[PDB]
Amino acid sequence: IERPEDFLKDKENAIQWEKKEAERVEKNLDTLEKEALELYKKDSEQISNYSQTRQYFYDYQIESNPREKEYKNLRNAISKNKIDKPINVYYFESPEKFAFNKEIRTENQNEISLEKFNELKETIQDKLFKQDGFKDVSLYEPGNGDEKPTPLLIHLKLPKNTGMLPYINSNDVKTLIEQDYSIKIDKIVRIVIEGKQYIKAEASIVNSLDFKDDVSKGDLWGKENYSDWSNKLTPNELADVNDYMRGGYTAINNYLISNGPLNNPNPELDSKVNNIENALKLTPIPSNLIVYRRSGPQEFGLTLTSPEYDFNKIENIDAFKEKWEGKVITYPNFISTSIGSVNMSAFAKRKIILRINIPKDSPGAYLSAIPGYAGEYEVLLNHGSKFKINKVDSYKDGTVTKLILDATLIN
Ligand SMILES: NC(=O)C1=CN([C@@H]2O[C@H](COP(=O)(O)OP(=O)(O)OC[C@H]3O[C@@H](n4cnc5c(N)ncnc54)[C@H](OP(=O)(O)O)[C@@H]3O)[C@@H](O)[C@H]2O)C=CC1
Repeated sequence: IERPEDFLKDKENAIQWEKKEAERVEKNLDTLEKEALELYKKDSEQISNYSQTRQYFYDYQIESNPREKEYKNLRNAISKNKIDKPINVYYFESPEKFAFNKEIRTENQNEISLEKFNELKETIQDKLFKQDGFKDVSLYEPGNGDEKPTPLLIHLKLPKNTGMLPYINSNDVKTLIEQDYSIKIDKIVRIVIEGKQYIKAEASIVNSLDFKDDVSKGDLWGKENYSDWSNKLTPNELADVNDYMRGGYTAINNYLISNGPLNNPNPELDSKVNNIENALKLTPIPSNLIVYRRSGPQEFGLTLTSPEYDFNKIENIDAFKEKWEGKVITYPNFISTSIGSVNMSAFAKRKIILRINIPKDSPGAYLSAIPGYAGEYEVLLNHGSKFKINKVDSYKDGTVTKLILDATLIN
């Protein structure tokens, strides 16, 4: 191995090695992949932005989008070169990315008051932040002369077989990766560059299965882990689960939401909730997995008429963030989610997307593994589940702005 795991401050060696690696990897690229790279160096912004929200449209809108072809080829290009050993990378990020919607400091100021520091630390302490899309990173710590866009510097360790594309831009070398994981900030320290103070954050990666728009693959994973689930259930448990899916969900979830088990107990309904809950514990989720849910306004105390529901006006986004960002919401009812991220008719009008990170071994079941329910790619989560809303983002779907809530199931 002619390479360390981290070049640290050795800019000269990092560049010499990366320039060599760029020439080596270029030999494994197609005409189509090369072209995709050329489009990137021509307009990083557009491609990057597209790579972040691509999977939320209708399957057909994704397939026919002019940029989709570019995305796929550039993505293939990156996967072509999987590193044989771990490596650390560096890149500047905006504090808002981690729900810190205030400035750490200004360019004018050189120091960062302890007040800000501790506030950032408490904000991005122990939370999982999902990262998506293409990103340019550096193989050495930004020093003098280097571009320093923000006061927040991230130091990330990329696992062994992570895709990485080193390439020569104009005269210098750059590195391209595609984020497809969640980040964790293990530690932050104050450092000084060119006489100015910056925050360096030590980050770690946490992997999760996220099928995004590839529902076929998701369904395959679901069938393989839950095709025999029904056989593990007692006759009474299967009966209640079938009852639920067949239409019983209405009475049951209304009973739960109106808090009937304490305000108007119904033994026959309590029995069903119990059996379904037990059914969801027979085969806990086999690994970290991301699921999606398009929520109606009522789930967040709103109505299709509420003025706060119009996210086209930023004041309303700021209001929504102030109320929910960093908070935890509880669902008394069982919550159905999809392993797929794509939009579906009947959900076209919903403007809130709940992107949930479910920990390995959490209760839950892929209901769509039961014949007769193919088309929903449904993962049902247990009633009373709690979700911590880490970060709130937005994107435009046509003329309507929608929100994506990066959340994590906690229990
Ligand atoms: N939602 C999804 O993304 C997915 C839906 N499905 C399937 O779609 C079909 C129906 O879906 P959908 O209508 O979303 O189902 P839900 O049964 O979850 O929604 C019923 C309605 O009740 C409201 N509601 C749900 N949970 C709460 C809560 N905790 N607090 C207050 N109100 C709540 C919503 O109000 P609202 O309209 O008024 O504001 C929603 O319109 C089912 O067969 C389901 O299995 C499958 C996978 C995913």
